[PDB]
Amino acid sequence: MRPLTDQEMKIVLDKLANYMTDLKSLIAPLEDGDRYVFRMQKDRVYYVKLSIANIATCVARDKLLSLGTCLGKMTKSGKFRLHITALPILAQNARYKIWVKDNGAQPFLYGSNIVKAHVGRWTEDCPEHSGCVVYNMADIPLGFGVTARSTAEARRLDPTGIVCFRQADCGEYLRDE
Amino acid sequence: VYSEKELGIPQLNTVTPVGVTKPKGKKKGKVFVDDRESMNTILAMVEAEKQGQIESKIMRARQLEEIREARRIEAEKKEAERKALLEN
Amino acid sequence: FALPTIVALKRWMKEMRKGNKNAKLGSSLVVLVQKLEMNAKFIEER
Amino acid sequence: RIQSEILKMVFATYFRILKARVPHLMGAVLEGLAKYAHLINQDFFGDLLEALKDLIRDTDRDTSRESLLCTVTAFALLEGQDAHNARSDLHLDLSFFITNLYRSLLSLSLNPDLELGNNKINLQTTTVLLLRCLTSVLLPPWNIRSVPPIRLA
RNA sequence: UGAAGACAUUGUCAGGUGGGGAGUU
Repeated sequence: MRPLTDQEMKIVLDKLANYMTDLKSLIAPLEDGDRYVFRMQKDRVYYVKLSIANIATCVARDKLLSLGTCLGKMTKSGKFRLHITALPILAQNARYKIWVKDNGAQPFLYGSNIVKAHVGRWTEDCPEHSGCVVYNMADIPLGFGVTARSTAEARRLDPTGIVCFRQADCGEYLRDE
Repeated sequence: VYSEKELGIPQLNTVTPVGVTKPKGKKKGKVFVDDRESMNTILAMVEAEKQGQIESKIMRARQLEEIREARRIEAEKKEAERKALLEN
Repeated sequence: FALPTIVALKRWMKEMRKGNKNAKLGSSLVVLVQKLEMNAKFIEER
Repeated sequence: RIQSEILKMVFATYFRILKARVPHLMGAVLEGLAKYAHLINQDFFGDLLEALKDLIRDTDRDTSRESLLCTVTAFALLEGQDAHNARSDLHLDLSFFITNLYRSLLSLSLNPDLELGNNKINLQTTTVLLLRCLTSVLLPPWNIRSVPPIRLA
């Protein structure tokens, strides 16, 4: 386990800036004085407390499996991909928000992209390819993805048209059981 | 269309300097950005790049002064760390 | 109820650490905010 | 053309008062500033929202009234219809004024000069300035149903 | 000489980890 370098943290924070607003809130000292840091273990980024990460040093490298909340993995080509295990962090400070109905939440959890007839609420003034976080009508976070068109463009859409490409949904927890 | 990383292209000295070039196929020594001040200065450029064009001249200046102040505070911490390393 | 008052004197300990030279008066308020924090803490479990 | 020349002389007097920090005059300046900012150029709207930020930081260095005056003026700028439709284009974020209003509520309860005996900014007492600030934050005329509940709580 | 105070800090052993630093193949 090692912390990120200059190149790795630029890539990680670039992916987080696509989906969130208050990125300085994440790197901010709390009441006790400790901070939240980033750790890398086996090509995987963990968003964990510094006090937790300091007392996890005594675990051997091969013998350590997880730490706090896993954001995602860095691939072989160097890109950083976000996972659904980062969704509570994304939902806390989501920039653009889309709400789906009960007839659209179940297709999303199976792995489908959001269709126009599934949407129950939009966020005004959303650009074309922006990072949105998907909720249901009960304000339960379901996943995140990228919008297909702008909000003004998607209001005129035929209701079988795609309004948000799916990237992660919380049915991935059923995959690893 | 192919990537410059795969081709063995030498680095060229421009107005942007080349700096000290690490040899190919050897240890590119990792420098860590665990420090919060070093985390803030990287965060300032990420937020500035995503925001883009601002019509206001004053708000465009404040977007740059935030990056400048982040660089100054990080440099003061690194100089104090260098002084502590020189003492040790 | 108490919370606006302790945070008021916490600023006051900051200015005297930076006014008068009343170390005896300064020490008496230190015990006073140590009291108010403790009874605030000790009531949160009930 | 005449409106351009009058707006230059009117706004120059406004900004020279804000620089000189005349207390009784700058209450009236913010009323004129909130009334007439939508006539002036689009680029200067974000400058006014940033000059108000610099004033609030200067009082943070009586002083409760100046900060609440500039806070209600910023909310009165985005109150207007044309400025509200330009939140996305003109990057006008009121997050500074919301957060500075939140951090000053404990200190405002302690200070005892909160009640001293048809405009919007130039009100006399600090309490009704606080009331009009919270009315803007918690009960906005636009998007009153799309308010973050965590900010409400 | 004023202030804090038997709590920190510090020191010695025995350990854990060490993708960072220095040496050998």
